[PDB]
Amino acid sequence: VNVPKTRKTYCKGKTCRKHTQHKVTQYKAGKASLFAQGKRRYDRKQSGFGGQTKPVFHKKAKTTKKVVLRLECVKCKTRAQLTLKRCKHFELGGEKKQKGQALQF
Amino acid sequence: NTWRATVQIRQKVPHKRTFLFLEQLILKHNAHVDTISISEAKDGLDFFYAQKNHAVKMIDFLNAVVPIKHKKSEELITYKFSYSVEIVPICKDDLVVLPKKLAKSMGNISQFVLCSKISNTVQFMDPTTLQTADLSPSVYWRAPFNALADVTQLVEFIVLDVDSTGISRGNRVLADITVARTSDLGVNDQVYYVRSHLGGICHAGDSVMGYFIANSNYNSDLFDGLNIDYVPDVVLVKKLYQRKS
Amino acid sequence: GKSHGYRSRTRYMFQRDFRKHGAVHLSTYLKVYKVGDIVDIKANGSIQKGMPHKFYQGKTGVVYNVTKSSVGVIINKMVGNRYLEKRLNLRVEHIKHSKCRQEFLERVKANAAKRAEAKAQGVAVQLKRQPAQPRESRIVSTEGNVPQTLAPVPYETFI
Amino acid sequence: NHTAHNQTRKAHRNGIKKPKTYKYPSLKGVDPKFRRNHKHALHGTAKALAAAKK
RNA sequence: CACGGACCAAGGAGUCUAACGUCUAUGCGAGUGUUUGGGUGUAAAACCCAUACGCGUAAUGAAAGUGAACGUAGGUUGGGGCCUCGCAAGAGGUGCACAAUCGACCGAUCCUGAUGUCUUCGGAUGGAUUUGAGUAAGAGCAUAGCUGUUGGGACCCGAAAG
RNA sequence: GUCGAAUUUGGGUAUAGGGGCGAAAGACUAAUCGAACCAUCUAGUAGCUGGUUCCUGCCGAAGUUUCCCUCAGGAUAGCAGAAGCUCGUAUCAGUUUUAUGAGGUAAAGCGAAUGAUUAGAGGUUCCGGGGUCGAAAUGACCUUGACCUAUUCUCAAACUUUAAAUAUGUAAGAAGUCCUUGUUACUUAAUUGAACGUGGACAUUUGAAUGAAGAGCUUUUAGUGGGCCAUUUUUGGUAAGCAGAACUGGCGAUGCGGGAUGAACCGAACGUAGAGUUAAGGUGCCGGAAUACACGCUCAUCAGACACCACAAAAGGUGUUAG
RNA sequence: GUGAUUUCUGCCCAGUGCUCUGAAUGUCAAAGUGAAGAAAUUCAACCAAGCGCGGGUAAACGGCGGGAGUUAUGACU
RNA sequence: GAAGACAUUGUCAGGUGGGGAGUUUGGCUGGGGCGGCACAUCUGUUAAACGAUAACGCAGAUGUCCUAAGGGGGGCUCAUGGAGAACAGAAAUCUCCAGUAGAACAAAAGGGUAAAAGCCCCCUUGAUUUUGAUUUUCAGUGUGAAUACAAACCAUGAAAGUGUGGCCUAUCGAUCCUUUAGUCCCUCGGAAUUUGAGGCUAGAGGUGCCAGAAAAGUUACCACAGGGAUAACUGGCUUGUG
RNA sequence: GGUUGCGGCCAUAUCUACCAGAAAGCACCGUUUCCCGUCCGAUCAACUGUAGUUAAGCUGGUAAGAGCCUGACCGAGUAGUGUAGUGGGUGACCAUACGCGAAACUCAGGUGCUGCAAUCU
Repeated sequence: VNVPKTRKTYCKGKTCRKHTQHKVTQYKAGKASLFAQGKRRYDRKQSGFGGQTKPVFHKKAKTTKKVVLRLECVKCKTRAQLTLKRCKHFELGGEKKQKGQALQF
Repeated sequence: NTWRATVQIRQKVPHKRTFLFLEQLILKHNAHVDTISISEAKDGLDFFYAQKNHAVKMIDFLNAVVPIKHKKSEELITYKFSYSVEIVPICKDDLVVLPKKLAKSMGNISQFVLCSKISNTVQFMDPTTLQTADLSPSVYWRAPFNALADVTQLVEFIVLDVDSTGISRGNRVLADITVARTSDLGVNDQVYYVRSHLGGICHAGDSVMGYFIANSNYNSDLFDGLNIDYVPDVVLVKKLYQRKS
Repeated sequence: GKSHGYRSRTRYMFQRDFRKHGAVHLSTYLKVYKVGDIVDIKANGSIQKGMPHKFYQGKTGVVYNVTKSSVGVIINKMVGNRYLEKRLNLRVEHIKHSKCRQEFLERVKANAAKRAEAKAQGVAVQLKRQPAQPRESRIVSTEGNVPQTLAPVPYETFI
Repeated sequence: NHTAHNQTRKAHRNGIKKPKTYKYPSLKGVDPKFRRNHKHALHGTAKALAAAKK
């Protein structure tokens, strides 16, 4: 698959509010996140006793992966996002969604 | 209420192949010497028999010839015996990924492993490295999982350059091939110099069919367990070998 | 399980009448709707955007808001044990104006004029309409013709 | 199992009432420009009447 | 031909509290509650009392904070009742609560930015089919009672188990 | 059955519960052993069986929606009381009518449109899932469809000019109409339109019928959440008191008169007494009531005699009667 | 594990089990060493037994077909 | 005497580990299981003219595919039949005539479409952003989808207008926790700065038993508190001539 | 009344064959520098009313043609169907009473009306 990365569409530049520079990315690998509250508490709960205690989706009914499609602006970066098609499988790259994907005829 | 023996075989594949293969096998074997009737369903076909000896002989022969798990049950109407049979949901050319436990159990083979022989012991070939692995139907039944790939994401390719390496078993294995998408042949600048097992069966400028890994709609879970750094991007399956004369 | 589609069980109704296929005539667009107008609902298969639910054939509503090439209709719905107010957005081509209000206004004007005329002439008049009563005594004279005789017909030779 | 039996009886046990059709429906569900015009018009009418009467 | 019932006498099963929801009664009232405590005593009673503290007299966000009037605290429609007219019929004047609706104001979110500035801080004004359990001459507190809910063994009797 | 041995037994001693013990049976371990007894937690737990103690008056259910690892169980909605609250004839109606809608269901559509079926006959890359495979691609595969090759007919729930009654919606007004002109940031080329306005004209015949035992509004909580039968129309099953669907009625909760008696059938729904008249049903006796009146039919050597219902085919009879 | 007492007691290391006087650079925890960060830390390498490969094992679990091949062929590949 | 800075000894860590400790084995269902998904869905019929309306009934399909098969505008008219035209073949190549749709409109089916919603063209990203209401399966909750308005921006077209994803009916997801993006948004509370963490509308990572536990057998050694057993009446079937 | 332009109603307005339409009006007509498109001025683009035009379209009549549309004391109270019975028949069903009410075929008539502006010895 492919998605456009840099485009001239609606954004929030605080100066234009027009079809101009746009950016977007893909999901990035989960950090070690030692200070993160989630695994911070999960580690102690697991290490207490009883081995595995927190429920785990052992079966393969769920196999989905993550993508991070965002309304990124190179001017500044903070809490934001962009909505696209449901992300069963998505990535980054493409440069206005080319990937040689044009339907030549 | 006069069946007295029911044999049922099921599989969850949208495109059944082993079903028709076993049907051709039994037709050529003329094993339906006592098959009283055959019922057709969209998800598979079932057999009816009146002789318990004939039914058990048929199920034993089917078990010997194709990996299947069998189970029996009784129905009181008076008494009838029913059989449920499950076959491996892996086809001949479906890419399959395995968890770390099975990987280290089967010779520490790479997760990116194909299949090339559907028989009593399910065979597995790694396109990345020439190596043969085998797995038990009972092992698969104890560890049920969905197949990694299917036949719904096949891509045609053209091979330009073939370079040998010197390691093979029976088919001039481990040959580098310069494979390009057939779709973009008019205007393209990207190609793949990938080493595959179709060395002695592929030439220059031939049409092949294979899988695709780079930006394919791939959404597995245990696939995340394998590092992306060791994930090949292009793997071939077969070729068209269109006849001319 | 019984599927409940948005347009299920409507194959016969979601069709244009015979010998009138193709695009719709332009009269349905020129008419004007305002607040208080009484309208009815009837869909058409040429226009697939903004058409109401299958529940709303032959249903009467009131116009309460108008937008560009779209109107709003308020209807009453019977659910459970109470009457609920429903608001629907209907395109122009699926709305039929009701002549009930038109003829009501016509007769209202007529009776207003007749009341004014009665007041002008100076004597009272009756307003309320009345369903027709049975016949009145009359005399049936037969001079150019005479009564004849009728009798039941036998079934013999015909059975 | 599944049946709509006695539904009419249940509905008509206590009677069914109209939605009361309150006059002056709320400006909810109409054009916001229309709402703004309505508010400005009523404000102007109030000003005019207040100036007129004393 | 489902269950229990030979007879008679005696015993016997919606109970009390912690927390409260609705309704009712009572006292006080923008305040309300004496009893943890002290003094007093006919002595487990009743009598008298301070500072605090609970509840409410303001909502809001994630908080740092802000904080509820352009007008006789608004307009539109009815409204019991009251007043004027007239013996009667009726009309007019005012119209609480109440019911719908349009506002106005305060908070959160998104826009726009003037004298100044310690040069990038300060955020007046004016907007936004948005959002709130809000204000718009406050009503709650305290006790008791019926009913009801949650944990208590919880209407009574009852195991195969640990 | 052996009885001089792997015999029996005394007394003492050892092994005490997830343990012991076992020439092995899941046997024994104080009458309890496929985990002993004892006491504590303990009033263990129950979506489960079993009970749940005074009277009368008033009102009066539901076995149906959504969801839940849910089908013997719970919350939401529905009914019912209570507490009431605001007004008290203003506002409405399980109804008809006037006018105005939509529907495609009965029936005969086939010379106004489409058309099978079960019965199996070939065709030269005018062609197809593939087989096991395959040092190749001038490489073998078995079978339906590839191909109707030259052809007949009917209707049907998946189709046809229209098209019924039952059933369903809206309107039948003063919260109106009309006249002049007031408002805006909406719109319009235009005080032109849209909405809401002040003043003025139209009150009992104010805009069909009839009815209204007062109308509207709020909080609330028990029970409820396994139905059956009857009438019509049916679905699958060969047919059925089988499995399952729509309206209304009834039993569930409901007695009373009648069908001798049947939860469901016909009348009729009930405070306590008197008098009268009747419903259905009956009038030889049991049994209250005309061995009434009148018309004609019937001889059975298993007659016959009240609907749902406790019986019935075709056909034969110089039996009889009327055509 | 069979169960005295005679003759024989065939074959097979695919797999699950068991074992090894073989090489290692695959899997690799703790601690330790290196780099960067001011640090909390991330990564790199080496990293034991076992797992893996190969060898042995069947009175250990277990198994002992069909076809071409010539109509039956203990000729027969 | 033998042995030695080796063992053993205490802690941590990896492996083996039914020898043992606790649990589990969905739901619908003409017994259960098997088979199936009637468990989320969609078209018709079942199904009796508002609507709603059962069955483990049938015909059946879904967990996709598309930067174009979307948006705008322009031009053209399809299947088939007939007539033909060196090589031309029953059909390849070109023209004319008839031709209301017998083709095509991604997928199953059914609606709708003829100077278009089809075939071919040129240009674009409206499959935009910020927050509501309404409608459908409904409790008037959400999930799923659609509606046309308002506030800015853009595309196409000369313009009126059209464009808020696929002509329409199905194509899919809460809490907790994780990963990177707007005003460089807020706090880390003795007072400061930087890493780091936790703070927010909407958006991925999923739960297919689809309003979402984390899950393999046997009991005839069984227990347990309960419900059902069972052939004597079909709507009168039942016996002699396919 | 004839047209022409622009429409509303959508076959009473469609197909096959003839017939007629005096300077008022419809279309051909010839041409390519300019704007424009394809293989070409075939359509489209533009250029002017002369030398010729009514053989077209269009406008109207007729066809003892097809079709369509309005009514029927046509087909019928027919088929159907709501309300009721302790109505009949062993049934499949049939009559009865209070209602409502069809349709294919046949016959009768016709082959458009209307809106604004401008032009016509």
